[PDB]
Amino acid sequence: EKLNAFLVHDNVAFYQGDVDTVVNGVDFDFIVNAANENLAHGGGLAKALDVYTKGKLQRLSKEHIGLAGKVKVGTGVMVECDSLRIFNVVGPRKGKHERDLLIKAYNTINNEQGTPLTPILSCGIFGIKLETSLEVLLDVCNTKEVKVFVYTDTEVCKVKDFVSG
Repeated sequence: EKLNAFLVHDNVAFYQGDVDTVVNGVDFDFIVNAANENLAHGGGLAKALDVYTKGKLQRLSKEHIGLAGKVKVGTGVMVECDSLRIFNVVGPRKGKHERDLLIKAYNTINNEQGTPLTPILSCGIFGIKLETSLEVLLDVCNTKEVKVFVYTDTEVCKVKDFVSG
């Protein structure tokens, strides 16, 4: 792959980039979308993925939602957008049962066949601390190779500090 990982920790490798950068720079089988229950890709990573796919992600998501209804928290829906397979995983919001649902969401990713390229779930609007989510990620995803990406230099620093500090 063209993009070098900034850190490899046993079976987990960490990358920095926007969607263009990681999709074109990293060798993976599917990319994880940090989706909401409506698969309504209105902001953040989900918007950037839809933009990358020229709206195909949102159209196929709409077709799924129209038939199946809302996606359950902790579960995923795979959508194939030309050569890019996008696994839409719904992480929990901050709240009492957040850990159990993060464990479920990360197991969903870990159990889906192939090498994932995944964000750290439930950051940003969902309100869960990066390091809290990352701990669950590393605890669950402890066998097959899993690739993790972040966007900003501050996120990179927090990852390095958590794992290596």
